[PDB]
Amino acid sequence: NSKKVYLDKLDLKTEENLLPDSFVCFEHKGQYKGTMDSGQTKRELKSF
Amino acid sequence: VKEDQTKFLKIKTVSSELSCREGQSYWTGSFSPKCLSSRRCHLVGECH
Ligand SMILES: *[C@@H]1O[C@H](CO)[C@@H](O)[C@H](O)[C@H]1NC(C)=O
Repeated sequence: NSKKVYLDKLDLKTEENLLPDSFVCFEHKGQYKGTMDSGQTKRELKSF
Repeated sequence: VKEDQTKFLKIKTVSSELSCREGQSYWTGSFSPKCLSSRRCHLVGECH
């Protein structure tokens, strides 16, 4: 609920948490009992 | 020739002063610092 705010200084800090956006979930291609469960000619990952 | 010419050149001694012969020099002023801070958790960026 504001406009652009220019600053003279950039003092910023980050705090961690356990919300879903903090986790990177992946899967393998050709992985047994998973999505894309078929023979692959290359070892690549897939998003989850 | 008498009653003619008679030109006068005068050397007035205004003042005698003991002037200074400067050697090295530098400049200075008033300074104030400004700091930008950024806090990151371990293994983030270069937080090793
Ligand atoms: C995760 O952290 C930084 C990114 O902020 C990255 O440079 C680093 O290599 C990563 N650490 C791993 C992959 O272990």
